[PDB]
Amino acid sequence: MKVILLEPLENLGDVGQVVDVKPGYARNYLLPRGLAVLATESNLKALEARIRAQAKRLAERKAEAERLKEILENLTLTIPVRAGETKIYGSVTAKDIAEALSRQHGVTIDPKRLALEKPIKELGEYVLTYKPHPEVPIQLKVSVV
Amino acid sequence: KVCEISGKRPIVANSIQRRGKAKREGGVGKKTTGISKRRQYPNLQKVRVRVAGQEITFRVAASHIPKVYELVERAKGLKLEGLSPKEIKKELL
Amino acid sequence: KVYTIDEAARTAKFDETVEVHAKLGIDPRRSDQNVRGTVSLPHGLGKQVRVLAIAKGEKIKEAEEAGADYVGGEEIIQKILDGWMDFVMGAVGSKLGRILGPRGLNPKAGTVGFNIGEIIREIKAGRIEFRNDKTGAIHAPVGKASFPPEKLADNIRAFIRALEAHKPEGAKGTFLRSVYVTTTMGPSVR
RNA sequence: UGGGGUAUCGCCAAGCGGUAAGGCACCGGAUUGUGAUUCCGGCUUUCCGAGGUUCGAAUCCUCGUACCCCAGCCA
RNA sequence: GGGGGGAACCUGGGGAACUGAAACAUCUCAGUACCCAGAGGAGAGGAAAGAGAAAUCGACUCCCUGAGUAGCGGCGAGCGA
RNA sequence: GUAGGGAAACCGAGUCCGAACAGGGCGCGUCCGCGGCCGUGGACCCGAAACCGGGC
RNA sequence: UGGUGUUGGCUCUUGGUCGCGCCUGCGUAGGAUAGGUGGGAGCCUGUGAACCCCCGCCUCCGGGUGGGGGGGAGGCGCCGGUGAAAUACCACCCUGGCGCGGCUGGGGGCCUAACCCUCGGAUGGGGGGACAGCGCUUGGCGGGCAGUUUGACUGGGGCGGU
RNA sequence: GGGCCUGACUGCGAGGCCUGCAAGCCGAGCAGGGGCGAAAGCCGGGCCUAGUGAACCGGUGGUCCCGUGUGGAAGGGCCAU
Ligand SMILES: [Mg+2]
Ligand SMILES: [Mg+2]
Ligand SMILES: [Mg+2]
Ligand SMILES: [Mg+2]
Ligand SMILES: [Mg+2]
Ligand SMILES: [Mg+2]
Ligand SMILES: [Mg+2]
Ligand SMILES: [Mg+2]
Ligand SMILES: [Mg+2]
Ligand SMILES: [Mg+2]
Ligand SMILES: [Mg+2]
Ligand SMILES: [Mg+2]
Ligand SMILES: [Mg+2]
Ligand SMILES: [Mg+2]
Ligand SMILES: [Mg+2]
Ligand SMILES: [Mg+2]
Ligand SMILES: [Mg+2]
Ligand SMILES: [Mg+2]
Ligand SMILES: [Mg+2]
Ligand SMILES: [Mg+2]
Ligand SMILES: [Mg+2]
Ligand SMILES: [Mg+2]
Ligand SMILES: [Mg+2]
Ligand SMILES: [Mg+2]
Ligand SMILES: [Mg+2]
Ligand SMILES: [Mg+2]
Ligand SMILES: [Mg+2]
Ligand SMILES: [Mg+2]
Ligand SMILES: [Mg+2]
Ligand SMILES: [Mg+2]
Ligand SMILES: [Mg+2]
Ligand SMILES: [Mg+2]
Ligand SMILES: [Mg+2]
Ligand SMILES: [Mg+2]
Ligand SMILES: [Mg+2]
Ligand SMILES: [Mg+2]
Ligand SMILES: [Mg+2]
Ligand SMILES: [Mg+2]
Ligand SMILES: [Mg+2]
Ligand SMILES: [Mg+2]
Repeated sequence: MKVILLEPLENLGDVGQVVDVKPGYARNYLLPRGLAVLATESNLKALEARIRAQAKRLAERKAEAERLKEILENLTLTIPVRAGETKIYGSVTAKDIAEALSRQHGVTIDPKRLALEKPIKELGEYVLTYKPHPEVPIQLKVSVV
Repeated sequence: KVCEISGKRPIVANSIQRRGKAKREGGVGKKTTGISKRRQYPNLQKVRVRVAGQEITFRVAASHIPKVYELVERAKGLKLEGLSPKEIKKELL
Repeated sequence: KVYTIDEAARTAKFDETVEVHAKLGIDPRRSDQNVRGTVSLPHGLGKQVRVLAIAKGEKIKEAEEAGADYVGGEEIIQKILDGWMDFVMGAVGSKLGRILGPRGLNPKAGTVGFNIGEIIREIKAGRIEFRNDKTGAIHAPVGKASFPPEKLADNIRAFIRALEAHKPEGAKGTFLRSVYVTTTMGPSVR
């Protein structure tokens, strides 16, 4: 008997997948124990829902990333730092960079998964990254004056 | 007794007592030693089923058993309640 | 596959190793089977045919060039048969069961020849190109096949050994065959 | 009515494609008060019998015969 | 809205035996008597997943004929489109 | 009812069995009324011992 | 009482079938353990071989196969000979065999969640547990009940005889 | 007692014995294909009267036959047993 699973199962399964088992198992173990559900016509075209109501939701995050990687994986910025030769006195914690972008160019930053590690503090140019899936390794110049 | 879904119930029937060799084989014909009435039952069974918040069971034949677990479905979009298992089952078509 | 893909004949000493091996209804009840004498083979593939014209020592003059090469007589009977190191065939017609030289003393001696007034004719053939292979209690079939050099013109046993389907006295299914020896063995219907 | 099983030395009976194995039966011989049980040796061979298979077949296929079982009907 | 009742008629759910066969078990009597239920002035059934051989017909119901035909049958008694 | 033989297909005063063109086997009303007898039905009239159903 | 339904998980466990893969077959002569039959005069080694050692299984105690290491360019058939059958190696297929495999089966353990028993009233906890129970189906034991049969003649009826 | 044979026939049957019915029985001859005899002829089992069983139900051979729309089947019928 065809039935749609939920919380996966050793022996057979994985949310969504559809394997079939003897009426018994079904009706007396899976269906009452909320394990899996009937594979009706009903909840059939319905699994289509979450199969695409997530497949096309995930494609959004993937599509707001790669769509800010061809418009922001190529920008390098220029930082208004102050010091003199070697070290500064103001590293540049993420946010800083962001206030030098969210407002210096116009880009809301998520000041953490940006690839910046221990605060900078020294003149020169750098590269970082971002995002969880296809990222966006964006450089950045630390200046003077 | 009589299934509650399909409505099956005991039918009556005779049991034939033949003897002899069918003429489809050896031949000579085939005789009948004894008849007599008796009844065939519907293989009904019990089917307890959660639903709403109660239990409610069923006098259904293994034949229309699926149909039971099939109602519990089409009623998920219903307002079945009140301490009425007796009424739950009722409106459960 | 497709038909008789001779191509499978694709590797050593001149390709004349391909066979026709099959299998069928084991010697049922009383009767059985036995291929025919000198199955022509619509190719011929000039093989070393030894039509030993057991004639009266005269059909060695036109039996040497009409469908063979060398020939003997009633001398391989009791002069070259006395010793087992000097001795096919075609028995004397009429009333002469030549069962005094070839019978038992385990080879060829089943079908004879035709041309009492000369060991040939005015269109000499049907005596030099093939042979047979009777019924081996267990594994029957096993027939002679052709050689590499021809396309839709090499499969000469697909028509020959094939239609030889003229022994079916009363048995079962005669399938399970293929072709080739000193090589491999493919799979093609019939 | 189908389909099995056999019948081989004298009694019952082992039983592979290359060969006839045993006990018992009787006979000779040793021992025996006497007497079973002993202990050796044999004793007996168209293996039902007619075809074909095979280089040959008791031992394997067809066929015919006798009897043994199973199962099965009986106007 | 029901429950209860109504001469006979109706339909559905169950359902004998004497008897017949010149005894008796298939068979017959009989789906009758009779138990129960439902309906109504009637009930039933009714618009083809049909009939059956006609290049056909064209709900159902009921009467006459079809015909004691076809067939059924310890092919008996006898049952019957 | 004017057609009958034949298991039948089938032919026809014929026909069936038959190798036969021997034989032989089978080959010409209805509708009412009245009466006798017969069939199915309780079938001249009373009479069992009993069997079955549902009730008391 | 078999089968099937209500009946579900898990592991072990053997069959029977077909696939395929590797072995398998020791009369007397023959280099010996030769399965039939067909092709066949040339193949196998760097697509790393003869003696050797380790190691598994078969045994007709001689003989057989696969895996690995050493090693390094040889082997084996036509031949011949013998025998009814000859030969490498390439097939197709018999007798029995195992090995993974499809499809089916037979049993054995253990589980809970059907079902059943039950527990100061329980959406539960305990116990049995895939068995029992009940439906359909199969064959049987069955005067406990049920329908009926148990002939005629006949110096009365039975008994005897016909 | 011996030699050749198989009439221990197929088609049929005028005419009668018997006789409640059904059965039982005898039969000359004609046609077909035969046997023995030279021929006339004879032969459709047995010197002779006992050696047996209606129908129903089936089975095996045959065969012209029927064949559920038509073709073919299944299943029937007829002859034989
Ligand atoms: Mg009957
Ligand atoms: Mg079902
Ligand atoms: Mg003394
Ligand atoms: Mg017996
Ligand atoms: Mg009312
Ligand atoms: Mg009322
Ligand atoms: Mg009724
Ligand atoms: Mg009665
Ligand atoms: Mg009576
Ligand atoms: Mg009636
Ligand atoms: Mg009736
Ligand atoms: Mg009216
Ligand atoms: Mg009305
Ligand atoms: Mg209506
Ligand atoms: Mg019809
Ligand atoms: Mg019209
Ligand atoms: Mg209409
Ligand atoms: Mg009768
Ligand atoms: Mg009736
Ligand atoms: Mg030796
Ligand atoms: Mg020798
Ligand atoms: Mg347990
Ligand atoms: Mg439990
Ligand atoms: Mg409980
Ligand atoms: Mg059970
Ligand atoms: Mg009694
Ligand atoms: Mg009665
Ligand atoms: Mg009575
Ligand atoms: Mg009397
Ligand atoms: Mg008496
Ligand atoms: Mg005489
Ligand atoms: Mg008379
Ligand atoms: Mg006469
Ligand atoms: Mg004469
Ligand atoms: Mg004469
Ligand atoms: Mg006489
Ligand atoms: Mg009849
Ligand atoms: Mg018949
Ligand atoms: Mg029809
Ligand atoms: Mg038809």
